[PDB]
Amino acid sequence: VKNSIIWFRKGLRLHDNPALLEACKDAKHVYPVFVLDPHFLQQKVSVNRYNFLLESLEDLQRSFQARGSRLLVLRGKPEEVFPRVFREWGVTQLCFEHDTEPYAKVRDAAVRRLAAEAGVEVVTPISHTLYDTDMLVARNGGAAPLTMQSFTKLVDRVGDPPAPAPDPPAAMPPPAEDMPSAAPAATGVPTWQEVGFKEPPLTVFKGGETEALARLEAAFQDPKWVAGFQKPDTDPSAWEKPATTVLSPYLKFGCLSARLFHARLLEVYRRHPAHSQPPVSLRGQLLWREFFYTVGSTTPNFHRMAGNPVCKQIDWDDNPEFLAAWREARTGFPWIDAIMTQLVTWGWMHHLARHSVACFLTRGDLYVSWERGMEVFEEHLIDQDHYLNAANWMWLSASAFFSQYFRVYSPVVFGKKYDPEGRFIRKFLPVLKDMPAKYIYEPWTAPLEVQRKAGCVVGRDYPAPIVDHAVASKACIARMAAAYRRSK
Ligand SMILES: Cc1cc2nc3c(=O)[nH]c(=O)nc-3n(C[C@H](O)[C@H](O)[C@H](O)COP(=O)(O)OP(=O)(O)OC[C@H]3O[C@@H](n4cnc5c(N)ncnc54)[C@H](O)[C@@H]3O)c2cc1C
Ligand SMILES: [Cl-]
Repeated sequence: VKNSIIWFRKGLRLHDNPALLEACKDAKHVYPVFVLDPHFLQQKVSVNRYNFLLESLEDLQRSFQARGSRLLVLRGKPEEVFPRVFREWGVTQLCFEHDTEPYAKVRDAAVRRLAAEAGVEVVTPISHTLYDTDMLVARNGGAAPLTMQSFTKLVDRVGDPPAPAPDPPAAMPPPAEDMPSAAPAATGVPTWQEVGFKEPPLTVFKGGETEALARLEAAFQDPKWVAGFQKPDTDPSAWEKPATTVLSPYLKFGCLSARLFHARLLEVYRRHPAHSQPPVSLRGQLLWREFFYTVGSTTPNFHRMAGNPVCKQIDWDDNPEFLAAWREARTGFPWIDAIMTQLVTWGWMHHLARHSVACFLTRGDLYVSWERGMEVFEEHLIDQDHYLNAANWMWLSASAFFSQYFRVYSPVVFGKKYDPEGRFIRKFLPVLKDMPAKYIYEPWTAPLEVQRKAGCVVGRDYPAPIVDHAVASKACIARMAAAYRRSK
């Protein structure tokens, strides 16, 4: 008989899941498993993203119960849990979605060896990315493209991505009862207070495949907005109704299928001939994700500066004071401090909002390494993706892909062109709520008489700007110009 396990790591969804489909076929029992490490908070992880995963597990649990099944959240390390349940459950097949992250390769290669000794067939279809990334590299001549222009020419030569896999059956083969390691008391979906966190999450985006599909249909309700989407023209200050899809946390965890997203976009494009093209279109946004996955999975030390052959070696400053002020949203620039407050409360910011704080920390003002800023985003971003966070931090620091280090965003003017009244600043920095709009971006320029009436005296309620932007930017550009010469 066939008893199989569908191991969830990414791909927390039932739609477009070829690993689930293979696990249920001709199977008498199916064991849906997520492997949790209860000592994860003991070694980095804000409660905003960890609860987003827990909410995603509760969504899989309810979807499995409605099909006569149950989600099994096992505790411990994978290599120490699977050899036990392989024999206990009589497993003959193990299926999980292929991942290309560094820890994933060394982890899944060990689980494959443990399954081989147990006589367990391993099936690992590709469904997290649009394409087989190793196939794109093979078709390009054995090397990943380093420009988006060439990458777009490659995927259009390859053709369309595979269509989304059909939905699973209405009822699924259930796990065998009275199995000890599958007891409900030891295989439940925990909450955030149970895993060590002591402060509740404040993010407004709830996890789960159902929330992913609900936000998907929300974006596609205006088909002309989807067809004419241009990423650089979106508004970073819009928070009540974000100017972009806000599907990044659901794509990172696999709550939403990228191949379903791409398939729905083509349906619109076929009925809208003047639709936008890459790299500014919505489809182009998915190809940016596919671009960085293709390069990141083929570049050693892609998350570091040293040993990274694609990254430029720049003499960044070791400045804890500048990092601590930038990390704690006390820079003195309301536009920057507000985006860093949205980071720690929501775990998500608009793409150009991340441009402002990444440029300010790296090549624009403080000249701190992008690795330090990536570590901060890794803690708070609910969409933190190993290959996307690193690639865009290297982009913004002009260390890879992007080299126009003369383009420096102003922490004063960049937000003014979208939000002159500064409602984005007043929302996330309520201390500046009563400041007139003339000084909302430069409160230190307000007269003392006005600062006292707003309840916001600079230096007492809101800090003074840590640096003069005109002085700091002129120094960073010169240091980058020296580095870009030293780099030959
Ligand atoms: C410093 C910095 C760090 C970043 N770290 C991450 C990260 O860890 N995880 C992450 O998902 N994105 C990251 N990005 C990219 C980008 O800011 C977000 O992907 C985007 O803002 C998410 O909003 P959205 O889902 O509405 O995107 P949309 O504009 O609606 O795009 C849809 C999808 O396309 C993908 N996408 C969009 N822009 C990019 C991009 N520039 N690079 C790669 N994929 C993209 C995402 O999967 C996103 O869900 C980072 C950007 C910066 C500047
Ligand atoms: Cl600007």
